[PDB]
Amino acid sequence: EVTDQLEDLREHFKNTEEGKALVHHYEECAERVKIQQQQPGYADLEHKEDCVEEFFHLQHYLDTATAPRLFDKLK
Amino acid sequence: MTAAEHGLHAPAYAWSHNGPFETFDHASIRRGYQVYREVCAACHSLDRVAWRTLVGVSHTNEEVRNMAEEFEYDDEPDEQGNPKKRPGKLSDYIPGPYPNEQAARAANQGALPPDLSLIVKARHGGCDYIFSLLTGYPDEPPAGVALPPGSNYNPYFPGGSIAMARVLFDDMVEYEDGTPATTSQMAKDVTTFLNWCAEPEHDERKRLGLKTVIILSSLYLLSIWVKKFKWAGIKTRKFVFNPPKPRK
Amino acid sequence: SSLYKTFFKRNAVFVGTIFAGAFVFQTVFDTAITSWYENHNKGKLWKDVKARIA
Amino acid sequence: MAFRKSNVYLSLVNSYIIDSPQPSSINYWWNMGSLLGLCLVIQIVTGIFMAMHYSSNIELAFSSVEHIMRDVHNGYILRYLHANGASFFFMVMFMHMAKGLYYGSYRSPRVTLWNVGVIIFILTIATAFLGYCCVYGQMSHWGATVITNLFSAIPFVGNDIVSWLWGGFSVSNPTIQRFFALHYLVPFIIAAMVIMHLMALHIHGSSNPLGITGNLDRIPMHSYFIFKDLVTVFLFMLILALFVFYSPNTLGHPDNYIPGNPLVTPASIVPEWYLLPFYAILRSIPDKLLGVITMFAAILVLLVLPFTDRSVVRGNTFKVLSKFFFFIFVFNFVLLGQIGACHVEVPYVLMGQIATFIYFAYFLIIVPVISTIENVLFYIGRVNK
Amino acid sequence: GPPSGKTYMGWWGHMGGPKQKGITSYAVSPYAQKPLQGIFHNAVFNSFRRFKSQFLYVLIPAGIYWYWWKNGNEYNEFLYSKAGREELERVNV
Ligand SMILES: CCCCCCCCCCC(=O)OC[C@H](COP(=O)(O)OC[C@H](O)COP(=O)(O)OC[C@@H](COC(=O)CC)OC(=O)CCC)OC(=O)CCCCCCCC
Ligand SMILES: CCCCCCCCCCCCCCCCCC(=O)OC[C@H](COP(=O)(O)OCCN)OC(=O)CCCCCCCCCCCCC
Ligand code: HEM
Ligand code: HEM
Ligand code: HEM
Ligand SMILES: COc1c(O)c(C)c(C/C=C(\C)CC/C=C(\C)CC/C=C(/C)CC/C=C(/C)CC/C=C(\C)CCC=C(C)C)c(O)c1OC
Ligand SMILES: CCCCCCCCCCCCCCCCCC(=O)O[C@H](COC(=O)CCCCCC)COP(=O)(O)OCCN
Ligand SMILES: COC(=O)N(OC)c1ccccc1COc1ccn(-c2ccc(Cl)cc2)n1
Repeated sequence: EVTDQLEDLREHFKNTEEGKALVHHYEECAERVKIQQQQPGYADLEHKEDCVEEFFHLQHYLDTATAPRLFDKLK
Repeated sequence: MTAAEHGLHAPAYAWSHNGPFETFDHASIRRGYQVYREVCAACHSLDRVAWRTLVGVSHTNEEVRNMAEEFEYDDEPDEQGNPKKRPGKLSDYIPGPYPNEQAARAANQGALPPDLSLIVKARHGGCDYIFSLLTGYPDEPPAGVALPPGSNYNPYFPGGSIAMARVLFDDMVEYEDGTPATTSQMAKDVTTFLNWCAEPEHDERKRLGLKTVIILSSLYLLSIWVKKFKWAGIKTRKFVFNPPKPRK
Repeated sequence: SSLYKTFFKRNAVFVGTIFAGAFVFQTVFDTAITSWYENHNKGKLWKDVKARIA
Repeated sequence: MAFRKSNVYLSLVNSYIIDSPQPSSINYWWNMGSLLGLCLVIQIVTGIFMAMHYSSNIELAFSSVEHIMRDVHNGYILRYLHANGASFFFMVMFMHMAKGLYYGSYRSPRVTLWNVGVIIFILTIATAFLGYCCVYGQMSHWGATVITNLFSAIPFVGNDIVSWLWGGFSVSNPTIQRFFALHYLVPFIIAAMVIMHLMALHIHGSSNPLGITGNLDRIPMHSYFIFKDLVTVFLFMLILALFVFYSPNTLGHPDNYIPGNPLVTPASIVPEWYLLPFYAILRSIPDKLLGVITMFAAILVLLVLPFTDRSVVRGNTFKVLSKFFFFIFVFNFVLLGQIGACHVEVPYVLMGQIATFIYFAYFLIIVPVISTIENVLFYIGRVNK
Repeated sequence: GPPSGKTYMGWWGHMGGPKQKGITSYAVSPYAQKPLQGIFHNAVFNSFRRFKSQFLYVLIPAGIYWYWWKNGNEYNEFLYSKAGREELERVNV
């Protein structure tokens, strides 16, 4: 019946424009990679690029936008 | 350090016990102990909490006597020096799953799960970090991070990789009072129970501090009144000079 | 007025009245603060939860 | 005469508390010495009532302090008062010392009073360090390791001093049992130095904010300055109670609620807030022996000030240039604490080096040069030809 | 006991200052005046007057040291980002 309430608000704010200005930047990074460590000498790369920074940006905005509105609904 | 090696900042949730006049919600403590017994206690100990301290806080005396008797404790040896066992009593402490550190690491792929009696006070962030950890495991790790085999990603742990896997999921516990046992609901009640385990004087302390701050605040204002009265002669005293004759 | 030689003057019963009032003040001050605290947090306490789990 | 003047014991109370002549113009900054005396009584009394329940064995120590918190009646009041009472004791002392530096109280005829005070400060850092180690959490073990291993650099004699300090080959059980017995002792030595400190004040009495003589207008202590001191006693108790009962772990570190483990190092070993500026001075010196000398030299450069101030006026009240550089030195002392709580990384390495220089140049290069300039400006402004 | 080496302060009657002549002092009892009489005309007149004098000696130093902590903390966070990894390997060597 009731789903995880945090999962609902977490899912809602991913459909605002300071939500997708952070989703896309996180991804196209996730594209751009793929190739960026697929290729040759990868086990032999010196620095392989990742995406924790842009994930963190998305999950910082989303959390401190969802923090003051959750415990109103959790019993 | 980078932000990953530090960890993600925990947010500020609106806990019902935050405030100088607030108490713990004791129905959330009672529900929280049920989540501990049925989910956490398989691999975590609670060595610093005794059975008797639950009476009058989350459970009745008759309830706690029956929970303790379901465990066996070492008795003193018999008339011939052979060891005995006995059931639990109220003066006993809550037992843990493992007998030593080697058996704990063996059952968790080398890692050791910490005792939780003081985990709210022994971590930066407090209850906001414990809640955000349990509810923070993503679906996929972010593309690029290479986890070892046997580790799980969630960004609230420093480094990004933690030896614990997600253990909370919807409707695994059936609450006695009819609350929907969603993931967030159980996480909230767990953290509230654990904060009581660390600070069992929270409610008495906040009420004795109301008495002490009211008394000392009025003494401070009375002392300012009394001083300015006893100093009024010196503050308005006046001086006059008439140059004498330098005969002397 | 003549509060002086019953309230202010007689230091024998001043220090007496300081202490005699110190004991009475504590009893009523305690009861008043413990009633305000237990009422501000109504619905969280154990003695009320215990009644709801009947 | 009156009994309070004739009795052997009350005559000393009267001469120090009741009839003592005080300058009429002293302000509330002269009230800090009273508070430091109440602080020492708070710590000694709270500590003796906890020592009744404490065990110093390394296998029993952390759990004894948690036993004071849970099982002892009002034991959480004793510890939090005691732990936060040491943070307050150090804050009132820094303000007491900064006052004397501003109003010139170090100068003759009060050089002896300044020197007994520098001793009290050293013995007080030692006391607090020994007590934090007796908790035996994870900041307790690795803080004692870092400081005690510094003495292994003394030439030819160092590795004998560390093994005699430890009682073995590492921070272990003999180390924790000897640090508790010494930690009980040193407070009673501080009290004996506080009596010698007061004897040296009675000779010339106190100074005043104007820096001139106070023998032309004096007020007795009783019922002008006794009741002025109650004002600051109750403000001190109020703010302390607000930390003990409503925010009792904000002036600490969470790692010290983890029990001490030699096999797992913390990610950040950080002292309490009141030893951080001296911890940044140590880390700024690349060599180990020069670092431990420069850190202790930071406490004993205060003894050089009575000979480097070259002014004919006492105090800073009428001094424009010497006010600006007094407040440069204060905020440079706050940056050293911040840098002492950071990771060793660019640019916090060079910042702590330049700021360690400014700490030492104030006492040795700045004060002599501005004092001489100010003297000559007073002269040519009045005597002009 | 014997007398020790003397001071620059005495006691009541022989405090050790210069001889005074021609000064008169007047005073009134505190019981005959009203307390808490003007303490506005105090916090708004004198505190603001005392503040206005001694505030440029405290705030110009505070502004120099706080700016310094800023530009360092800003630069450090850049070094340990991914856009400042090339500079880190330059300055850390
Ligand atoms: C940790 C807790 C310890 C407890 C006590 C700490 C107190 C230390 C504060 C520093 C200090 O001692 O000097 C304060 C100084 C003013 O001293 P002054 O003699 O020149 O002015 C007498 C007044 O006009 C008459 O004050 P009056 O005697 O007429 O009324 C008393 C006053 C109470 O004020 C105090 O308690 C003083 C601490 O009543 C009120 O304020 C009514 C409002 C409820 O003010 C200044 O010059 C600048 C103050 C700002 C800088 C403070 C930063 C310190 C870190
Ligand atoms: C090893 C030992 C090293 C120790 C280093 C010491 C550093 C500890 C820091 C303690 C801070 C205390 C600073 C104030 C010093 C006390 C003396 C003083 O400042 O004099 C008060 C002065 C009075 O004003 P007047 O010049 O007019 O003289 C009186 C009138 N006849 O008026 C003033 O000067 C202004 C008073 C305002 C004080 C507040 C300014 C500082 C604010 C932030 C400080 C942060 C500290 C944590
Ligand atoms: C609701 C259930 C649980 C809660 C609230 C809980 C709580 C915690 C906490 C607070 C930590 C410490 C994280 C940190 O150090 O920052 C931890 C770590 C750990 N937990 Fe749990 N736990 C739960 C269930 C479990 C279960 C069921 C297991 C085993 C099957 C487990 C295994 C571990 C392990 C191995 C670690 C060590 C992490 C590491 O050091 O990398 N946990 N847990
Ligand atoms: C100048 C006086 C004193 C100072 C500045 C001082 C300082 C400290 C400090 C900083 C701690 C660690 C606080 C913490 O738990 O985080 C401590 C702990 C302790 N001190 Fe003291 N101390 C003083 C006097 C005494 C005396 C005289 C005794 C014994 C009679 C004592 C007994 C203890 C004990 C038993 C602990 C154990 C840990 C605790 O209970 O907090 N102290 N002290
Ligand atoms: C730690 C315990 C201490 C106690 C109980 C104490 C006590 C006192 C008292 C009651 C006074 C007279 C009132 C006053 O000027 O505020 C005083 C003055 C003084 N103290 Fe301390 N003090 C202590 C530490 C220190 C320290 C650490 C220093 C310097 C490093 C120091 C240096 C002075 C000086 C120079 C004066 C005279 C100030 C003047 O007359 O203008 N004292 N002390
Ligand atoms: C300028 O003029 C001043 C002045 O302004 C001030 C403020 C003072 C006031 C005082 C000081 C500045 C400091 C002096 C303080 C000391 C020497 C402190 C001694 C401290 C102690 C803590 C002694 C404690 C002894 C005990 C026996 C208590 C300990 C334990 C007990 C009672 C537990 C046992 C109980 C049972 C039931 C078994 C002056 O003396 C003074 O004159 C110069
Ligand atoms: C020891 C620390 C170093 C500093 C010196 C400490 C000084 C502070 C002492 C505090 C005051 C103590 C109050 C004393 C009360 C008056 C004493 C008295 O009446 O003297 C005696 C009687 O005293 C006694 O029998 C024993 C007193 C023991 C007190 C133990 C605390 C009265 O006799 P008399 O009238 O002749 O007065 C003495 C004249 N020199
Ligand atoms: C309150 O206790 C702590 O903060 N301790 O000590 C366990 C700690 C904890 C973590 C890291 C470092 C320290 C130590 O930091 C310092 C810096 C200087 N001293 C010192 C010590 C003795 C003497 Cl004589 C002179 C100077 N100690």
